[PDB]
Amino acid sequence: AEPEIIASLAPVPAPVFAIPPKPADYNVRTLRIDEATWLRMIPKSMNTPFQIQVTDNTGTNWHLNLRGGTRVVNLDQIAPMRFVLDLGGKSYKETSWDPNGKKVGFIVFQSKIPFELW
Amino acid sequence: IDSAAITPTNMTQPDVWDALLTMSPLSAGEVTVKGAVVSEVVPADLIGSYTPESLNASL
Amino acid sequence: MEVCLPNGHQVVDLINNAFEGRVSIYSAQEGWDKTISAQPDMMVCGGAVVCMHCLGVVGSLQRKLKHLPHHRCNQQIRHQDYVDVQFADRVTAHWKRGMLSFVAQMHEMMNDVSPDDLDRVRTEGGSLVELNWLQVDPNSMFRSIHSSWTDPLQVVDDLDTKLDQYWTALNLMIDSSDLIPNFMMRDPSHAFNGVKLGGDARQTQFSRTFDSRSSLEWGVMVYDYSELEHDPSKGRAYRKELVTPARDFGHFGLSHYSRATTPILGKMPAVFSGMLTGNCKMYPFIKGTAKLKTVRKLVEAVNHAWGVEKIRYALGPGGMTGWYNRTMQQAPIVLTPAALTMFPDTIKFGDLNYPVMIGDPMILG
Amino acid sequence: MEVCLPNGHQVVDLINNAFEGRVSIYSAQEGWDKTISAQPDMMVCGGAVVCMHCLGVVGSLQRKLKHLPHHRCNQQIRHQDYVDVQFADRVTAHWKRGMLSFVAQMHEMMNDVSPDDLDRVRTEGGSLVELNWLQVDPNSMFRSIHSSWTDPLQVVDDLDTKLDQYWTALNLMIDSSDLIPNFMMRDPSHAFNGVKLGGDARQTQFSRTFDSRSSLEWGVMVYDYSELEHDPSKGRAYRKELVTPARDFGHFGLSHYSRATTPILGKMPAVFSGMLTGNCKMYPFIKGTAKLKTVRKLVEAVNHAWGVEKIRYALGPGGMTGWYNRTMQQAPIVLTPAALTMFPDTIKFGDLNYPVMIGDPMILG
Repeated sequence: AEPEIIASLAPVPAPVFAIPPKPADYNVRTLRIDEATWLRMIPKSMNTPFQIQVTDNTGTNWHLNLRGGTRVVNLDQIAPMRFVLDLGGKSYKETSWDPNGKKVGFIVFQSKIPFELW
Repeated sequence: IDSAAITPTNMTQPDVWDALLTMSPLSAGEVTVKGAVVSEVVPADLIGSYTPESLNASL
Repeated sequence: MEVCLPNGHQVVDLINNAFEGRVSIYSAQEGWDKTISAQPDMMVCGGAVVCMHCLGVVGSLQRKLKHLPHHRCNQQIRHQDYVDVQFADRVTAHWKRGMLSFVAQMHEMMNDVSPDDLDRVRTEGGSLVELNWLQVDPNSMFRSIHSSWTDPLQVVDDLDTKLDQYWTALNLMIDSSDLIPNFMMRDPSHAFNGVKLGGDARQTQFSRTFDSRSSLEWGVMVYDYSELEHDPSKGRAYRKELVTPARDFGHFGLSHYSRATTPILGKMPAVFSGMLTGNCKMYPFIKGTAKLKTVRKLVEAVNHAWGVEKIRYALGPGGMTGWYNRTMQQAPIVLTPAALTMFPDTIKFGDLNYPVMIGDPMILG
Repeated sequence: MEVCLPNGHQVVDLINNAFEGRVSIYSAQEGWDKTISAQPDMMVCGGAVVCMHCLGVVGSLQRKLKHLPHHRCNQQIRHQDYVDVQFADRVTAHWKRGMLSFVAQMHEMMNDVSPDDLDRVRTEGGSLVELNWLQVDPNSMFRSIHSSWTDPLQVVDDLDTKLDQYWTALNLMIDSSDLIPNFMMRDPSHAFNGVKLGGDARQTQFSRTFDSRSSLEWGVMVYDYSELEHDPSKGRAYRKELVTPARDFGHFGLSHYSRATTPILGKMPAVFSGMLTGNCKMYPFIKGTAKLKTVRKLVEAVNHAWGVEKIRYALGPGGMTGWYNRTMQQAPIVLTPAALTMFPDTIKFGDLNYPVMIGDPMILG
């Protein structure tokens, strides 16, 4: 257990202090921005959705829509990591949208403008 | 995402984030505090400095 | 006993509770009571008790406290650093009391109005009731020069319930009688800009916030519908089809929209939440960034007093300044009551058609 | 570096993408582009890059690839093993482009219909638009006798969105004007079996798939309603109450169902998704078992050129042959788009009423 390490009063290197970690679970939609410092939101009342086109590694093009209330994860200062997403049990059903047969994916943006001003 | 353009009236959900996310570190030499990486950590100052909400929302 | 700094969401909760004026203050002279002004010692923020002399967490709400606990205090925090929050809280409390007085006076006059008068006013348009503008708030901040913010608060019970009941009764009576009041606005922002001022009111200044570097003494502001009742082409049918609030806001009996009032007191519009939400609550029309600005001095005081590692481990990434900037960026989402942004969008009668002047409140059919 | 075999769901995804006509194929001379046919080197199956020389998983979609990575490839798989999938993909692409050409010609011409003629058509029935079937994609392999599936693909950008816009506009004006088309079917399976054949069409041979042996050079089929117009008892009101598609499929705007077309091109019926799903997507009417038939030779090659324990650990219980049998059992849902099973249950007009003949498409009324 290493009592002197766990009770030091001076800075300790991260490789020395660290131990094998464990996975964690979250639900991004139900989190709160004030507590979660790694989440960014497009502020509401923006109320004018805009379309956009993005190409994948192979070269195929895809269409996405960005509106007010969209959340992203700040990928800076969070260390190498792996994300797995599961949508089992949700509905995502609307009058003019049937989820069966549709496609979902991860999109990564690199930009110089803060995400809130988009 | 769709190969064709999506009419903004048909789709109203901002995203598909209403799901379950599993997050796993890919290294054992980095440590984060309140969601940001630090090179060194002082153990004595981590005592009594975490609310339940912060601990739940931590990395 | 060592102590630790509070957290960001706790500070945000403190700011919110200050701006709806329910922050609990502990002073050695007065205990937990807040009727008599005194130098604060601890406050409750985010469900944690914090000592003002060090801004350190000393306890919580789970266990009762009868005195200031024995602890190590740096005593590096001064009253000038956090006087702003106390000022905002006290001003909000006084404003709430004044609004309650005005509303209850209006409702009691409503009850005193005679049924034959109701019948006559419903038959042909006329001024059902009017109140002279001098009586409201005789000795408060907003209508006197002698009073000050240090003055004792006026003691009332179940203030929120009284506000809800009186406001609901008044609105139901107005909707039943198809009346027209001169003190309700469709959009509070039109009070700050978008309305023509009359009766000298052109000289007013709207600080749009409760602050020390401004004057809170001013007269009551009401709409001018004299020409509205003057025009012979206008008929009671037109008044009921367009000028009646229920036509634009909707039936208060079944509506989730929030109502607003003219800057009666302190040059500050009041917003009442819709009844369908569960209850009617009154909120001042204040901007989130203006709310956030009150802790600028406290940020510097904390940076001077506490240590870098403690600040980083408590507040979060970037320290106190980083938290300040991030909360500035996210101010509209978090530092905003829900009722403040849930106003009706479609407007028919229009909130900008007649001037606003200092005069006697009056309602008509 | 050694490699491992892909998985069953990945192979199913590959089959689905191949039969929908979107498979990323990398060739040495051309790259990731597919305009010019060549020998495939690697293809994307369910998010995994697979080397065609030895069917090994060499990469993924998460990192960019510019060349075939250095790896130990057994070089035991020949072009004959997987030529079938490439043939199906290219044939699907050509068919989609030809169908878009046909539909856009229909849209532009029946838009060029004049308003007075349209009104006269509403008043009494008539042939609004007529296109010679010789004008429908002359240079396609389905029409031209000197065009092969190896010919370059026509460059059509934003293909699916253009197709959706044209199809939606066409159907909207059709059901707004209550017109009668000749190239739509209530049930596409009747074309394969259940519709009376015209004199010239009595020699038709339906392969019901896209295969090497089948001959895809054939004429353009349309329904025959000349006797419908010549029918004395037939009136415009009767056409509206029965012959109108909206009477059975439902109104295009509020219809969650799927539309079907006659074998216009390549003797293969097409199916269009409705508005309520979200958009119009076009699929062929190929059965899932026919799609699954294409990988039998690939299964044989893998069994011949891979270790039994590797196959068991990668594909699953029973080996790759067991996977083939299980997928054959499970085909009706795993290898079938949901659109293909959303056809109208009951049709009062019927789809076998009148014969089908190879001739000029028209929109009549």
